[PDB]
Amino acid sequence: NATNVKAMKYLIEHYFDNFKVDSIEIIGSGYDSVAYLVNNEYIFKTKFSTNKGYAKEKAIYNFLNTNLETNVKIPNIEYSYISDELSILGYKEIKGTFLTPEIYSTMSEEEQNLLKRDIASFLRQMHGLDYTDISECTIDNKQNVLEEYILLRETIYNDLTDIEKDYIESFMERLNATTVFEGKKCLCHNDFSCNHLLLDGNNRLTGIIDFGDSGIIDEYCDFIYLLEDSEEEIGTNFGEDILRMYGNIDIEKAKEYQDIVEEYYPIETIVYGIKNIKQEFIENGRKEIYKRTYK
Ligand SMILES: NC[C@@H]1O[C@H](O[C@H]2[C@@H](O)[C@H](O[C@@H]3[C@@H](O)[C@H](N)C[C@H](N)[C@H]3O[C@H]3O[C@H](CN)[C@@H](O)[C@H](O)[C@H]3N)O[C@@H]2CO)[C@H](N)[C@@H](O)[C@@H]1O
Ligand SMILES: Nc1nc2c(ncn2[C@@H]2O[C@H](COP(=O)(O)OP(=O)(O)NP(=O)(O)O)[C@@H](O)[C@H]2O)c(=O)[nH]1
Ligand SMILES: [Mg+2]
Ligand SMILES: [Mg+2]
Repeated sequence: NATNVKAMKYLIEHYFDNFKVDSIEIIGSGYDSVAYLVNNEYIFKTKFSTNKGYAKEKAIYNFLNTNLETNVKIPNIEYSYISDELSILGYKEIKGTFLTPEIYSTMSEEEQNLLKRDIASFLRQMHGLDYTDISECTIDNKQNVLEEYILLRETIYNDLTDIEKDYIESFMERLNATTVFEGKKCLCHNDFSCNHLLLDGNNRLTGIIDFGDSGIIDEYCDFIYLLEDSEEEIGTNFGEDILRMYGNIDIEKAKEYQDIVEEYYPIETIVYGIKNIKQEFIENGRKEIYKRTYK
């Protein structure tokens, strides 16, 4: 804790000429990024060159702060340093409380409705943007999967068990037959889970964070976690109601999209291990396949 902080404090003061760090703590971290709360006021997201990166995420905040009309707050980048080896983004902390299942379950039916409407409204407004000015930020999930499958075949596929091969081939057979990638494309948050949603003191949606995976992609993408059944998310009904409020979207296909992405998760986990040379992820993903096969 103590050492990571000193180094990042040094980097921040070094790259941002007249920035003075009076206080700094770790507020979150991914597997290859670390985020810091600085002076109790600024968030600094940092990364040391991975498979990235923060350049796109920055272009997206910039695009959205220009074009979104909404009361919902999102990061607004005041500081950035972007290089092959290091990336830093700084912005003012959005104040509020993160949505969780526990909190949601204490809200009145009406409070829940208003939150749902708030979310549907935000997504409607974002998905409706003319994305010409950010048109290079496209993402083809189907193609990505096909490329990832090829990487598997080039690396470890022949060393997998039959059970693991059957799981993978069965998924690919499903990927080939589905129609859920042939629909509307638009700008999506693309990691729209409740740990990125902030509430104000009335339990209304006040902010949204981490547009780091955002891009022009299937409209169905932004409902993947809203429809998820798990300890981390609220539940399938929450996503269903939001889809109804959002309107003009095939709910059964959104679910199919979500179900396919869930099926893919162990393979994605394996592929991450291969790409980043981390055996731990290769083994986790393979083990998850056995757990899914025996449910
Ligand atoms: N940090 C990875 C970033 O997000 C995605 O990957 C993540 C995504 O697939 C999946 O993680 C997603 C998050 O993401 C999302 N924001 C919350 C959601 N509950 C979680 O869900 C996943 O993990 C849950 C528990 N743990 C499981 O219960 C759930 O079944 C599973 N789909 O697993 C990956 C790591 O958890 C992108 N594919 C990747 O390109 C990008 O770099
Ligand atoms: N309250 C608050 N927390 C924030 C804000 N910005 C980031 N965070 C916190 O910092 C954590 C990490 O920020 P996030 O953008 O999700 O980055 P990440 O997923 O960890 N990194 P990456 O997007 O590169 O995979 C979030 O879970 C949340 O705790 C903000 O504006 N307000
Ligand atoms: Mg995040
Ligand atoms: Mg992120």
